[PDB]
Amino acid sequence: SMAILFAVVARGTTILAKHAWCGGNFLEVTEQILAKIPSENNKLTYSHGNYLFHYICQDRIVYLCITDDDFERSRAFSFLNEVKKRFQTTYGSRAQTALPYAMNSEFSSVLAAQLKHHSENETQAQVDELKGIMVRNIDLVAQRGERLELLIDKTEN
Amino acid sequence: KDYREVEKLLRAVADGDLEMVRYLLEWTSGLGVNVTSQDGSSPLHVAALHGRADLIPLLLKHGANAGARNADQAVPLHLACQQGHFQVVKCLLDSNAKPNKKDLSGNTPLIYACSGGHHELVALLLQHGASINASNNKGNTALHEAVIEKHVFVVELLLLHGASVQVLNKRQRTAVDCAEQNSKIMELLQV
Repeated sequence: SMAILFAVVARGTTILAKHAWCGGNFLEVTEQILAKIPSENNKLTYSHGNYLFHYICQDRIVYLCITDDDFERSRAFSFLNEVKKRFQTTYGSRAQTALPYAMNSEFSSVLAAQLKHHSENETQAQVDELKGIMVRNIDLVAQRGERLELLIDKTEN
Repeated sequence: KDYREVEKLLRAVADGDLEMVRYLLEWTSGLGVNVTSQDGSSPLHVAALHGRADLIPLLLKHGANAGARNADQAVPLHLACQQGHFQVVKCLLDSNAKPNKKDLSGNTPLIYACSGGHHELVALLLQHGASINASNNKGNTALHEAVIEKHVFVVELLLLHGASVQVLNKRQRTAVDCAEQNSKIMELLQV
């Protein structure tokens, strides 16, 4: 059971690449997360049920992941900074105008390799990252108007 | 029996995660600054253990208890001393944490720091009033332990600060008859 469940790279509400390792309503949740993210540089964690959602937005690109609530934020943010560094190096400014999923056939496997790596088990850089990354609650809406929960199935894929 | 929330909190403390601690405790579900894991580990213990000096003032600001005893009757000073965390020790000593507290093995903060070779803690503790000659349940002193474990710089510092060399541990040995024959340590124990 890898504790990092899902990850994406997005600009605005447009997802450029994604990867999940099991089944769940990740895109439904993720799309409602994206629409709340200011396009100015920022970092944030939302706590929701037994999960946490984390991203970094930088130079308009959002690097986001969803994890169990017992994976340390340091480990999460390091995952994201690593994904980002690769994304930035490989695609540069292309990401500014890319269409939906344009990076997905190339990068989702990079996302998969890093998610695996970072999910399998220190430095001070990594814990000081966390300084001023607030933790917040998030209002998410289900189909019939009630509170939407992230509902996954670890049995899958 | 549900420690799952407590564990959330202590994992955040342990990771040095101030904004998480803040969210989970609701600063500026029954969690509090002094709750315990099953162990007796309070946040302050965990913070000390992992050397999270930036958390400590805040925990103490919200009422963490620096004399809280875990299941070893260890206080957070013990752990910070076991691990050699200068700023944590400093911060706690400056918030009036008491340096002469013994845990169930009869050990003290000074003895753990010396045992562990953390010389950068010795003077600091002595300044705040650690008894240089207190002994643990084996009858060992900070100096006994430094010698057994061969921490030369610690030995130096304890002798400099006047630590007795005549204390007999429970097997009738003294710092001296615990050193190597011809150790640099041995030389030191003569002057």
